Amino acid sequence: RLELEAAQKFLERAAVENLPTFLVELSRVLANPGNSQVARVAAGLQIKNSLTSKDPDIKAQYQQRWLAIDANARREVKNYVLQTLGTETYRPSSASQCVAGIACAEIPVNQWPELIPQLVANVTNPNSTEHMKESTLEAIGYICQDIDPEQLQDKSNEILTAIIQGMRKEEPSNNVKLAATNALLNSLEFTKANFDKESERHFIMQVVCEATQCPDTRVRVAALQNLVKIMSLYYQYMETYMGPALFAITIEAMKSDIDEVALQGIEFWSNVCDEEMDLAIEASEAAEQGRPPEHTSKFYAKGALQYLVPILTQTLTKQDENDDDDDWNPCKAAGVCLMLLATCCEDDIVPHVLPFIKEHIKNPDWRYRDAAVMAFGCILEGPEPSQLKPLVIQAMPTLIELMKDPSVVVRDTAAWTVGRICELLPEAAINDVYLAPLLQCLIEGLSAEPRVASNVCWAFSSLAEAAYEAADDQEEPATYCLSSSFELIVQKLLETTDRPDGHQNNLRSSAYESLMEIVKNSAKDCYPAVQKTTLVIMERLQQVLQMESHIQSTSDRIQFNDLQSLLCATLQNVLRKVQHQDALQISDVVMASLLRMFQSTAGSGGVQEDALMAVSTLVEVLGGEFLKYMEAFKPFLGIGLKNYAEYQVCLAAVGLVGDLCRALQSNIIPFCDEVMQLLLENLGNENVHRSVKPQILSVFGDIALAIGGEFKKYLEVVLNTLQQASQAQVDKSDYDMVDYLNELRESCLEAYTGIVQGLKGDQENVHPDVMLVQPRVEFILSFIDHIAGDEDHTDGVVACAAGLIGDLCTAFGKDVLKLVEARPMIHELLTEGRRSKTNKAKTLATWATKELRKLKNQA
Amino acid sequence: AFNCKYCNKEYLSLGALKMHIRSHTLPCVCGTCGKAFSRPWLLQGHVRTHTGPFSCPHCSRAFADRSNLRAHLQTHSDVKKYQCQACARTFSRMSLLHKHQESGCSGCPR
Ligand SMILES: [Zn+2]
Ligand SMILES: [Zn+2]
Ligand SMILES: [Zn+2]
Ligand SMILES: [Zn+2]
Repeated sequence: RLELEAAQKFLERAAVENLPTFLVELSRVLANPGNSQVARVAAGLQIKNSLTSKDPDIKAQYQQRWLAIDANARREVKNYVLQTLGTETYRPSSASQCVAGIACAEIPVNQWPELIPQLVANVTNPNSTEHMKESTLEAIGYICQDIDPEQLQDKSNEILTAIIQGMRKEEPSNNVKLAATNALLNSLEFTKANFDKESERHFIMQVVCEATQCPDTRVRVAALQNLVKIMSLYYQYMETYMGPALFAITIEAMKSDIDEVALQGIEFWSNVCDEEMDLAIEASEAAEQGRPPEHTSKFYAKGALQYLVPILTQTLTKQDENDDDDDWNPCKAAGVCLMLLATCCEDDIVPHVLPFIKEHIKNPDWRYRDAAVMAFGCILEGPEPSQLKPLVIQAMPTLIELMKDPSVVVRDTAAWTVGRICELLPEAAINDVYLAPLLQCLIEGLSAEPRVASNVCWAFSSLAEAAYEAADDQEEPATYCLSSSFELIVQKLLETTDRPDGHQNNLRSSAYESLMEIVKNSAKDCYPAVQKTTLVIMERLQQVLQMESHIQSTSDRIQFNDLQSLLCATLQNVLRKVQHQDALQISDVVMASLLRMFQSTAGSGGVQEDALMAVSTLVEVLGGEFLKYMEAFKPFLGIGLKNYAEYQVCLAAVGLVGDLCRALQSNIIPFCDEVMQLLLENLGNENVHRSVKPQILSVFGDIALAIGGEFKKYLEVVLNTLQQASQAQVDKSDYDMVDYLNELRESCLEAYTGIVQGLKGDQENVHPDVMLVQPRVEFILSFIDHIAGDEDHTDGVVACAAGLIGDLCTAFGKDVLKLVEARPMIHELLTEGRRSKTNKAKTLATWATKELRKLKNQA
Repeated sequence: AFNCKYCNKEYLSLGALKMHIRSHTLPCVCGTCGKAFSRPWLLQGHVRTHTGPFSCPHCSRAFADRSNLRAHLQTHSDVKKYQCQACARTFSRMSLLHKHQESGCSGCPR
């Protein structure tokens, strides 16, 4: 490091004091083949670091800083940078990155029109040396990579010829070919007009296919990578080449003993599967239920299925009794490809893979035995479950013994297959023939290696839902097929939870997910155990937080938040289904977990909304005696309301305040002052998402409805706030803003309503307090008048406008009617609500009409 | 002998029935695609994906179709794993990550 400061900032007191002078002197020591290869690259690295960055915004800002330098300085920079190509005889070169750095800034503003025709010239020139054509193709590659293809469309055919000339078989240097073939990979986007003409297309494909035959494997892989890209970009043009060329190339590639070549051949067909599944959806959806496709599938994968499958299953043998993950070898690639083929080819996949399975499931060589159970599991999704069920039956007890195989990788594959069966086709599991022995097999599996046990946890989760939905899924069933095993499965899962190697293969987290999954998916006769289990889960997840929160990685944090989020839903599940007295029993512990989930967790998260939703559930079940938790919940409710960033949390918290209003009623008064301040602040903060404001306006009514005359403190500011919100205008030719206008109107009307009702009282006649809102009645009805003549209002707005008219009649009487008949548009609105298909708008408009009638008769 | 309590649309297999029922218990809806989820955390994981229709995890680039997205990903390097931002499980290709994510985080690799 001792010579680092004298460099890594000695070259920064220049780049900020005088960046022009800096970049010019660096380019000089780059352009001269006399200085060290180290200083040369350092210079180039300094220039490149001055023009671009991984952060798209500082890149966008480093570019503007370049387009600000004196044009004579930059032209000096561009002169030495460009004149370096061919001079460097080391590494891929540093100048090529400088070319593209500058170019990505200057090209989109038409500031270096000289570059591209000059770069084409470097490759095209027959005098040009190896290093000249090589470095130039690389720069071309970097440019096409880092720039928008829309900014190169007029030079596209110049770029292409330079690349093709580098890829041609005649070119003696494979280094050039590799550089050119890599360049083509980044420039297939703007050769669209070429590929569209047949004779033009033929030549491109010829060069690429020819390049896959190059005795250099780098050129092979690169060209094979191009074929994968070409299939995605120009799928509708490969019928010509698949037969005579593309089949043989990729097929032979899959069989290569060079892993890099094999992975590209496999990726070709995996990619075809992705295209042809996406077409299978386009042909299925919108199509037929609208006009038919519109991009038809040529079914390349279906058609090659008979020569792909035997190659793949053989590749499933080529494994490591070790590997670690994520290891990406042809063996693991072959399995994923087979899976994609099954979901793409469906039933057609079955008779090609089945003779392999039935011939190797008992082979003494473990790599062949592993491959068989693996191939079996790969095809379980896609084919009809009809054809599939009597087939796992053959293999099920074989799967069960394979769980106790002497090879660790067969054991692991068997468990994945079982778990895959339990999720996709649990018929073989939830069956009187194999259920009990499979459970024993699973119970034993939790004691196995973490890689196996995690798969078992998965299988348990899938079995619990399958069992729950199977007779006899609200309302809850009295018993299910896991009832006589429930307490045993739970304690086995809890044992797994406390394993010293629980950190491996997400074992511990998977078991916690299984636990919560069986708690949710359980029958009524499991409830005493469900209740205890729920308590245990909460105590231990608390321990995990208190003891491990500070040492969790980014991935541990995503899992733990996922589990806490799951715990919330689990707690909501339990609290809604158990006897009310039992919910009271555990509600103290439930509240503690939820309160621990707030903003402490997490840095990357969090789960505040999930937790607020669980509190809402506890509020709805307890209601009034939730009051005991109100003092402890207060700060966390406050956190939710101040979370304008995560606006979804804000919404849930605001909604929760309304739920607390209906539950605690007048008991919420001690807590209203702070809540009202928070809500009011949220309104006077333009950094808040607009979707929370109407919900806040609504809750004003809920709060007023709960505390009655105590709301007088807030009347002035609230009523005036409602006045500005009611006067809102938007562009009527902006459907999003019109929908937001209606949402705001509906909440304004709701707010007025709850304030009128809340100040009125429940008894008769009206409390004097309501008279404080009377001066607003004319504006309120004037507000409804404008809504009436807007035509773009919704039936949800008409409903609330009607409900308010009915409430004003009861509160203020005769005065309301004089104001209403002076605005005949109001009666138009009430009629529209009276003649409505919306049940809420028809009742309220009728009620409002009735009340208006009484006022007239009472005159 | 299987049927959905939510809409009585009788099923013959219980795995397909299992997949059906899940679509009725999905309140958390997106706005960037209106895709649906069972938990708020799952929905949030989903929108982590949107750098904005379709986005590249590596470089944040957007494309008009999934084909050009797919072709673009071929240009990228070692990756390799696509990691779900809801459950941290990893995947070999983006099609398998998306399919996992949209089904409420179902399906474990290999
Ligand atoms: Zn249904
Ligand atoms: Zn979305
Ligand atoms: Zn990218
Ligand atoms: Zn996930």
